[PDB]
Amino acid sequence: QTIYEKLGGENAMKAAVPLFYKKVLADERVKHFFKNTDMDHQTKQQTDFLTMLLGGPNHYKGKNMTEAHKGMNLQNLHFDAIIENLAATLKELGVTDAVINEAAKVIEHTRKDMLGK
Ligand code: HEM
Repeated sequence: QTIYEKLGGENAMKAAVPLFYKKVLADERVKHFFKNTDMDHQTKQQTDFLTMLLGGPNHYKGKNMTEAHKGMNLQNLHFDAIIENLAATLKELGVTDAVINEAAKVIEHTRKDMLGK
């Protein structure tokens, strides 16, 4: 009963993160930020990161959220787009509103670490 397990665990996270990128990469608000990103690497990192954040195993070895988005000067509308695409991804995969809201509430604390950096 971590949020990770409530979402369905490792197989669920492995399905969720590439679907979240399919949506982010179609979203006019954000898709261009990933123009030059190795998407295989990014999907691995973000899988490790959300797995750690939502109380699964902690194997995340990448940058902190300020370092990861340094120099992007990201704006509030970009963060809303990301959270909205993650919520729609979890909804499409059959997660209840309550469990999505629990997830979003944890992720929301990162917003001040990545905006405007
Ligand atoms: C606010 C809008 C966001 C945008 C536009 C964005 C975009 C990006 C981009 C383009 C990179 C790759 C940088 C590179 O290839 O050099 C990246 C790295 C990453 N972002 Fe975001 N991101 C955003 C929000 C988030 C959120 C909400 C999270 C999770 C809470 C997150 C987690 C990560 C992680 C784990 C990395 C990888 C760091 C590493 O490779 O060491 N990002 N982000």
